[PDB]
Amino acid sequence: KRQVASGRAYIHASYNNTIVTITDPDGNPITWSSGGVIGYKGSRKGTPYAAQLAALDAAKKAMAYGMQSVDVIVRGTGAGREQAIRALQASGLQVKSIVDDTPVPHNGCRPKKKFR
Amino acid sequence: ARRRRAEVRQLQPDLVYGDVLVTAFINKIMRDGKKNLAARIFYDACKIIQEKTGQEPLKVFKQAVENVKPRMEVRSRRVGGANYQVPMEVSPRRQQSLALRWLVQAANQRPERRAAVRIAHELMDAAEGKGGAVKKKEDVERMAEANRAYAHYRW
Amino acid sequence: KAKVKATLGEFDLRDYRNVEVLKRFLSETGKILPRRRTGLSAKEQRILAKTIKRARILGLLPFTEKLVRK
RNA sequence: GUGGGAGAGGGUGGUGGAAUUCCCGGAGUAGCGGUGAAAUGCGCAGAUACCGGGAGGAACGCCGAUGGCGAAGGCAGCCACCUGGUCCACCCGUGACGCUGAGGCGCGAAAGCGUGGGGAGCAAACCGGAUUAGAUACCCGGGUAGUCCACGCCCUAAACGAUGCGCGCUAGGUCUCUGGGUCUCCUGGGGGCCGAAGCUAACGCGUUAAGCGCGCCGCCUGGGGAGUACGGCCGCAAGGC
Ligand SMILES: [Mg+2]
Ligand SMILES: [Mg+2]
Ligand SMILES: [Mg+2]
Ligand SMILES: [Mg+2]
Ligand SMILES: [Mg+2]
Ligand SMILES: [Mg+2]
Ligand SMILES: [Mg+2]
Ligand SMILES: [Mg+2]
Ligand SMILES: [Mg+2]
Ligand SMILES: [Mg+2]
Ligand SMILES: [Mg+2]
Ligand SMILES: [Mg+2]
Ligand SMILES: [Mg+2]
Ligand SMILES: [Mg+2]
Ligand SMILES: [Mg+2]
Ligand SMILES: [Mg+2]
Ligand SMILES: [Mg+2]
Ligand SMILES: [Mg+2]
Ligand SMILES: [Mg+2]
Ligand SMILES: [Mg+2]
Ligand SMILES: [Mg+2]
Ligand SMILES: [Mg+2]
Ligand SMILES: [Mg+2]
Ligand SMILES: [Mg+2]
Ligand SMILES: [Mg+2]
Ligand SMILES: [Mg+2]
Ligand SMILES: [Mg+2]
Ligand SMILES: [Mg+2]
Ligand SMILES: [Mg+2]
Ligand SMILES: [Mg+2]
Ligand SMILES: [Mg+2]
Ligand SMILES: [Mg+2]
Ligand SMILES: [Mg+2]
Ligand SMILES: [Mg+2]
Ligand SMILES: [Mg+2]
Ligand SMILES: [Mg+2]
Ligand SMILES: [Mg+2]
Ligand SMILES: [Mg+2]
Ligand SMILES: [Mg+2]
Ligand SMILES: [Mg+2]
Ligand SMILES: [Mg+2]
Ligand SMILES: [Mg+2]
Ligand SMILES: [Mg+2]
Ligand SMILES: [Mg+2]
Ligand SMILES: [Mg+2]
Ligand SMILES: [Mg+2]
Ligand SMILES: [Mg+2]
Ligand SMILES: [Mg+2]
Ligand SMILES: [Mg+2]
Ligand SMILES: [Mg+2]
Ligand SMILES: [Mg+2]
Ligand SMILES: [Mg+2]
Ligand SMILES: [Mg+2]
Ligand SMILES: [Mg+2]
Ligand SMILES: [Mg+2]
Ligand SMILES: [Mg+2]
Ligand SMILES: [Mg+2]
Ligand SMILES: [Mg+2]
Ligand SMILES: [Mg+2]
Ligand SMILES: [Mg+2]
Ligand SMILES: [Mg+2]
Ligand SMILES: [Mg+2]
Ligand SMILES: [Mg+2]
Ligand SMILES: [Mg+2]
Ligand SMILES: [Mg+2]
Ligand SMILES: [Mg+2]
Ligand SMILES: [Mg+2]
Ligand SMILES: [Mg+2]
Ligand SMILES: [Mg+2]
Ligand SMILES: [Mg+2]
Ligand SMILES: [Mg+2]
Ligand SMILES: [Mg+2]
Ligand SMILES: [Mg+2]
Ligand SMILES: [Mg+2]
Ligand SMILES: [Mg+2]
Ligand SMILES: [Mg+2]
Ligand SMILES: [Mg+2]
Ligand SMILES: [Mg+2]
Ligand SMILES: [Mg+2]
Repeated sequence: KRQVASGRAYIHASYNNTIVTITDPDGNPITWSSGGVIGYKGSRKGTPYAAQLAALDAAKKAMAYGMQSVDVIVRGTGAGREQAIRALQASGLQVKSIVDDTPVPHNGCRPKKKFR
Repeated sequence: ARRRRAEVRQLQPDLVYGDVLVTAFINKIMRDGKKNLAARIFYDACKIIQEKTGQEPLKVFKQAVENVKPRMEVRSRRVGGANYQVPMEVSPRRQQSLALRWLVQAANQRPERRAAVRIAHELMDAAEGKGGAVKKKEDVERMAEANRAYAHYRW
Repeated sequence: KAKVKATLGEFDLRDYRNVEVLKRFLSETGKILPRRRTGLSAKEQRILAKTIKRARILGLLPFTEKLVRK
């Protein structure tokens, strides 16, 4: 009900899940999907297959609002990070550009024991 | 086969059809090393398929074997504790042994009394897309594309 | 590949305000390139690091950037 | 003395961007999170993911080094002021003014103590969830002291090169930081690696000695009992010598 037709797709890939948000060119989201939004429940969310179906579900959801062009933004290291992009290219949405914007601190906050 | 590649056995061409796939199918019918009995089964089963159907038993045999070939299957692989059913393609050689073994196994699950009756009826049903053997094939390709979530463990 | 000192003129390593040459020392991201890629000496690199950080506070050099690939 | 040098050496004030958390707004649904699997947890009072604004605390990515500085502990954003050590060139000045150093005095990571602040992230204890034969644990979700600041204590350490300080002497080769030079190189002062002679039980050390000598301080004399008991000094206590 908006007819945006061009916008951004953020891929948030972590080792436990991949989730995709699709926004208008000034950043406000339109639709979204994830490994949990499609059927998967447990550790299967952080699989590349889930990443595929997640990207594709958010892709078809953005078709409804009439999207064609997409600027891909990627954050995180995770399985199916590449597998989710490859899904977005094939989804029919023309992929304008791809940028990796993973936030790395300049060593400011003490990490949980897991990450030291 | 730890050292070598374990070359494939080259079977004798058929006495009747001159086809090696026939002999290989005859051998799966054989039990206790009675190849004479197992041939008379298959060939008498070719009379059945060619009378009850006005077609060439050779082409139906192949067309049946083709419909039972599985394009994918699942195997197990030990990963982080308990293992997983991993989908992966089927070698063209393994599609041979599996389709042939399944056809013989399916036909002997059949109601029909005599052996050659069961072979012919199975081959016919298999070539038409039904019958017990095509079930084992359609059920295997269902394991893959269900565990499709583990296509990254290809190995 | 070439090194940055190899393809450049005679420049002031201490002038924090000259962006055209200082920009040639950052990477695709705002990162300060290693000596392997700047061709600088041990002492020259120490001076570059400090001048680049000065230019970053004046708003002339970027602290970090976004990679357009992958 | 003069003229030059390099440096996360110290103290004080100021300041910059990235990131985490929290709050405000926008947009936006059904989950997020987490693991070997999970579950507790959080989410329809709208989370996660996304854009914008703000607050606050802590630590400085790249540069970054096998690098540098310091007596040791230890020292990394940037700026300014106050300040210590140190090296080189000149051969100018004093004229043995030196070395070490029981006692004393000061410094002394982390943890811990007191008083008053601060409190984002992390996190003993603790509260849960899992695992398990059990789980007083490893893994997961929370979380207080604490970690940070000021002022005052505490004085331990694998405080390690497990190698006290200074001086002289005894093949070289090679990598390096920083000076000076008539700048393939020479010559100092550091930091490394091979290795002459020699030493060493062996490993190994070898112009940065574990070689050859000299001066001075500390210290050892089988293991357990035991860094315990007693006494003394110190400490608010923990405790230390
Ligand atoms: Mg998961
Ligand atoms: Mg960090
Ligand atoms: Mg910390
Ligand atoms: Mg940190
Ligand atoms: Mg780690
Ligand atoms: Mg993380
Ligand atoms: Mg990391
Ligand atoms: Mg890592
Ligand atoms: Mg670490
Ligand atoms: Mg790490
Ligand atoms: Mg086992
Ligand atoms: Mg197993
Ligand atoms: Mg199993
Ligand atoms: Mg399994
Ligand atoms: Mg003079
Ligand atoms: Mg300093
Ligand atoms: Mg300072
Ligand atoms: Mg300071
Ligand atoms: Mg909100
Ligand atoms: Mg639920
Ligand atoms: Mg939570
Ligand atoms: Mg909570
Ligand atoms: Mg609820
Ligand atoms: Mg609930
Ligand atoms: Mg924000
Ligand atoms: Mg606050
Ligand atoms: Mg980092
Ligand atoms: Mg880092
Ligand atoms: Mg580094
Ligand atoms: Mg570093
Ligand atoms: Mg060092
Ligand atoms: Mg030093
Ligand atoms: Mg140390
Ligand atoms: Mg000074
Ligand atoms: Mg004189
Ligand atoms: Mg005189
Ligand atoms: Mg005299
Ligand atoms: Mg003394
Ligand atoms: Mg005194
Ligand atoms: Mg102390
Ligand atoms: Mg402390
Ligand atoms: Mg305190
Ligand atoms: Mg925590
Ligand atoms: Mg915890
Ligand atoms: Mg057990
Ligand atoms: Mg600390
Ligand atoms: Mg130490
Ligand atoms: Mg000893
Ligand atoms: Mg000792
Ligand atoms: Mg000496
Ligand atoms: Mg020179
Ligand atoms: Mg030297
Ligand atoms: Mg060598
Ligand atoms: Mg060697
Ligand atoms: Mg050699
Ligand atoms: Mg020798
Ligand atoms: Mg020896
Ligand atoms: Mg030896
Ligand atoms: Mg050696
Ligand atoms: Mg000498
Ligand atoms: Mg000596
Ligand atoms: Mg003693
Ligand atoms: Mg004794
Ligand atoms: Mg004993
Ligand atoms: Mg003992
Ligand atoms: Mg004992
Ligand atoms: Mg004992
Ligand atoms: Mg003892
Ligand atoms: Mg003992
Ligand atoms: Mg004891
Ligand atoms: Mg004794
Ligand atoms: Mg003790
Ligand atoms: Mg006594
Ligand atoms: Mg006592
Ligand atoms: Mg007392
Ligand atoms: Mg007590
Ligand atoms: Mg106690
Ligand atoms: Mg004690
Ligand atoms: Mg005691």
